[PDB]
Amino acid sequence: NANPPPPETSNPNKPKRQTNQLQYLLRVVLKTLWKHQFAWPFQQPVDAVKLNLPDYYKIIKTPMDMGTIKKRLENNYYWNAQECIQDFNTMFTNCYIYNKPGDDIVLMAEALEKLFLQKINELPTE
Ligand SMILES: COC(=O)c1cc2c(cc1CS(C)(=O)=O)-c1cn(C)c(=O)c3[nH]cc(c13)CN2c1ncc(F)cc1F
Repeated sequence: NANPPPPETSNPNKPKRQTNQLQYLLRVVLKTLWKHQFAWPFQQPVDAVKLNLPDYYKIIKTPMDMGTIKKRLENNYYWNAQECIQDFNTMFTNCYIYNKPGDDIVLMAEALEKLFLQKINELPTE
């Protein structure tokens, strides 16, 4: 009934590294998706209490959102770029799982995903 705590975003027990792919994911991918007209429902964890969706966290057990991804990138939480790409994919699929196909929120997620895929097809080498 209450919201769960947000996903973990910082872990000092994991080694950290800076790569051109991780820099691209924050400076280009996250920054461009954040400013998209349909980004607003995906910038923070789904607040099931404020939105009156009592079954959201009964259905969605692996929540993910762009605010959490931004924090993970800033905190060097990811070692590999694919970990970050899987978080974006988890965010889109959570929307497709919870909501009815053809719903406006699903159309918004589909548009963000299309832009995300355009950015991932241009990921820099190594
Ligand atoms: C202040 O922003 C909002 O009011 C808000 C509305 C909103 C969602 C998220 C937010 C952000 S939050 C921090 O409150 O969780 C939202 C997000 N996601 C990912 C979902 O799967 C949803 N299913 C139904 C809603 C959402 C309600 N709804 C929504 N429903 C239909 C839409 F077309 C667009 C939407 F944003």
